[PDB]
Amino acid sequence: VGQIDSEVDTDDLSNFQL
Amino acid sequence: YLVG
Amino acid sequence: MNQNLLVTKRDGSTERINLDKIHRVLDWAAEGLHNVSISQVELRSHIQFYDGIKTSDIHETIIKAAADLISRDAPDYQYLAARLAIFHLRKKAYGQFEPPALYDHVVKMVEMGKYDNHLLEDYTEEEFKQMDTFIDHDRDMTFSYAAVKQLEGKYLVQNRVTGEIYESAQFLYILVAACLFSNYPRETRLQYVKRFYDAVSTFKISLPTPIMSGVRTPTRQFSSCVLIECGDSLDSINATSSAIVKYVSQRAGIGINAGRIRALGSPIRGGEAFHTGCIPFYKHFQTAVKSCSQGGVRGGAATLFYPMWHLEVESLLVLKNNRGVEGNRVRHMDYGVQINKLMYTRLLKGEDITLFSPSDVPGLYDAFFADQEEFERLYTKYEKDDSIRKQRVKAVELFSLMMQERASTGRIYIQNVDHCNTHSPFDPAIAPVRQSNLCLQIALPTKPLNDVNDENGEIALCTLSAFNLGAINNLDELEELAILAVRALDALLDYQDYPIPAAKRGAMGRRTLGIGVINFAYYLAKHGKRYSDGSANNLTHKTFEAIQYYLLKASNELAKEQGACPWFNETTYAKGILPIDTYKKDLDTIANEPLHYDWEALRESIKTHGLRNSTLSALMPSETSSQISNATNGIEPPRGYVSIKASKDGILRQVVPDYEHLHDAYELLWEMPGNDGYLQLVGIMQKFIDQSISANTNYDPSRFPSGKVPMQQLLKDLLTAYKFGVKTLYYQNTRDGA
Repeated sequence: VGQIDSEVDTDDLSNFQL
Repeated sequence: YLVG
Repeated sequence: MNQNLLVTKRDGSTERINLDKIHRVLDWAAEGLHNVSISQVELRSHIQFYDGIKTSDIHETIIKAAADLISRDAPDYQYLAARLAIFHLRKKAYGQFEPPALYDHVVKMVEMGKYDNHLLEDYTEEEFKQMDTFIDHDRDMTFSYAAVKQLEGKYLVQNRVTGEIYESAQFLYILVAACLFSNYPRETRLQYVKRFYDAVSTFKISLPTPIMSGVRTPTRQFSSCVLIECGDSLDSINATSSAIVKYVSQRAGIGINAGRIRALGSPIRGGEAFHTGCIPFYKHFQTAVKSCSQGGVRGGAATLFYPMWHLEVESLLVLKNNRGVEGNRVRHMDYGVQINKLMYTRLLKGEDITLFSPSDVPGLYDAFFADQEEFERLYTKYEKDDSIRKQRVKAVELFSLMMQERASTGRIYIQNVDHCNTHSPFDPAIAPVRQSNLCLQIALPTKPLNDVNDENGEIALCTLSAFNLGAINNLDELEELAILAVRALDALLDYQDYPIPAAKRGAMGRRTLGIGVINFAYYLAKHGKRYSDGSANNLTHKTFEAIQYYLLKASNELAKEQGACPWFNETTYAKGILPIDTYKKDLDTIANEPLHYDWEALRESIKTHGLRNSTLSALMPSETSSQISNATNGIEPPRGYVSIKASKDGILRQVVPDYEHLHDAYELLWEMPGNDGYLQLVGIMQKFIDQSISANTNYDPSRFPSGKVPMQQLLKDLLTAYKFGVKTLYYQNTRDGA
């Protein structure tokens, strides 16, 4: 089923706070 | 109560 | 010119037609409904009548005719059909429409071996005479067609060869009540029976299928799902497997933790050949799971858990991917990948994730669930030690791999193990939560077995029930309902039988319950809230504080009366710790609703008299239960206003509750612009819930450029979930209209 675009940006993630 |  | 149409009766054969008897019956059924045409129904069914047709077919036909007109714009057809069906089903069980007296009915059923004989031992004829005065057979008229179909399909006592139906919904309710409170003091027994009976016949409380179909009959097997933890040893592997076999032979859903099994390549532990790794054993658990199902594939389900950092993780993550070598695939089992803080941080900082066989890193697996400080210290320690077998993978590659497989199959679940332990009813040092159950809602302590009859093992169980948020008028009706929900379930624990010693141990030791809601969606629509905008955050917080507070109050009331559960001392509850003290801090930023309840009074009452049950809430999904009460399922938004089921009797349609007035108020599943709205509500619910919630993630390819969901969005949602303390993540659905 699920068709994805596997491009990931670490820079974007970086700034996230768990 | 609590068992003892 | 006397052109009749001969109906044939149950071996009483021939007789002329009675089109006026029929009309009266229809007319009756229609009483109080709006927008239903009795002529329309008659027209559709009379055209299929043929000279010697049996009466039973006339009924089926008029029932079908009515059911084939159900629609968004004529929703009362559900009740017209239901009522016709109820009527037929009365005649089919009792020969008349008027149910026999309760006592007579129970006597007849005990002689036929359909009801447990203890019913007549435990209650006197005078006591049955009285219960009969509680019963209201007119409540049979409130069921919707789909509900009657479920009752008839899998709840009412029947002969599954002949097809005969022996009972009516009201006797089911009344007797479930009676059995569950049968050990109560004469002083309060019948008050309790009546209170519960009312609650369940007016759909305030919902009950699991095994319970509703069985309590009152001679069985004592009521399990929905069990949680078994496998140790790293052939003995445990064997026992785990045995336990699964016994449990799937009783239709139980299985949650298996097989995270400790050492990785492929590791040394032979003096005879135990784990050189071959986890897969071979996983396959062995899958065959155990399916040992009592149809072809060797149909029926019997299970979810198997393992840490993200396990050394064979990459080979495990693709076990259900169909394109691959047959020996390196265990396709018919869902998996639950277990993650914590450190793993995600490695993703965020673009760093590496070290894989390790649990066998080689002393104290690491334990720390992983119970102490994050310690997990960090041993994790960095073992990363540096070059004596330790290990492998590096770029965190991004690992997360994407898992999200990819979660995406395609929809059945690769997440479990945030730190959240499961830092915000739990249990002490992580003594009784940690290290796995979930099949549908990722249960979260309870488990100990590995050394033999199928090992008395030091522990298997956790699913003891469930639910509050109908659509059938209560105010949240203070939850105090009464909590009482009855908790007291009936606690009784059930003592009533039912345990196939494996370690499953009795956990039940009697911690008496753990998982009560949740259904009809959430409809509840939000009557209050004019929605899932995706954050408009329901404070309402959700007000409603889940009330559910948790009353459940604890009823369990606390119950411990006073009968004593706290033997192992109450292993809970955080015992140390005066409440769910409101350990919830995930970031929730404070998305809901200001203030606690309306005296939590401090209760904290002391808990510390002093303890809890009867160590856990009380858990939000499960629920298709069947929900359908009987015509309610939206568990907490999930409906896919659309009319849902369709297949049957041998034709197409069963069921319209969402009060579609007439709330169609614009509902927010259908694919109308939500994304998952933030919903994940926020799950986090708010998780504040008060003892165990977990079966939460789903949902993506619609239409909303993305080129129809492909970005891995970015997938990870962002995953992190949104972790940030608001979501314990687990269940299904992922893809599509835009179903």
